[PDB]
Amino acid sequence: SFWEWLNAVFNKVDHDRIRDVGPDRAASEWLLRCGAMVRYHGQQRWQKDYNHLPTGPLDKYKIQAIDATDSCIMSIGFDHMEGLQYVEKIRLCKCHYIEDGCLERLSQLENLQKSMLEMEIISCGNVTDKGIIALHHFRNLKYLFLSDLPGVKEKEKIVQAFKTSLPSLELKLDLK
Ligand SMILES: [Mg+2]
Repeated sequence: SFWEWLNAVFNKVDHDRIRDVGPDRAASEWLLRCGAMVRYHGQQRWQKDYNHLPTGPLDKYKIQAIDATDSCIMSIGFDHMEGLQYVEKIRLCKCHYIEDGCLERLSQLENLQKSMLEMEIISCGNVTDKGIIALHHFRNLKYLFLSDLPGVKEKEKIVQAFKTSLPSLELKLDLK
């Protein structure tokens, strides 16, 4: 379908673009065009409107935080994350296209494993226990907030999983 193609092309990585402007800028473009926001290291204010992204020095701005709320990001769009070195915070909220496979894909990016400190996943209806468990690879994670994830059926086992795998993790659960 047309809408399927559209979502796919919103997400697809253009490697030429990564070459031309660097990973952080290319990923900023992906996020904003898909209804997400980013905040750079060194900045208080967030980037929220695509057309207002900095023109700036080549590859100077580095993503520190991502807030994807009511966003169409999914699956291979996360390949934009591969070259990002400094991402510390990610919120996924009302991301209706995200699945366990998205979280798996994220969890396997070594660059994110090294940097990630805080994650929030809220009202993403497809996400299950499998996808949450994958996040244990984010070995430096200090805070994880899960809310309104109807696919997460075994919260107690998640609590115990993280207790051993990430003993210093602050886990906040707003789950039925
Ligand atoms: Mg948004």
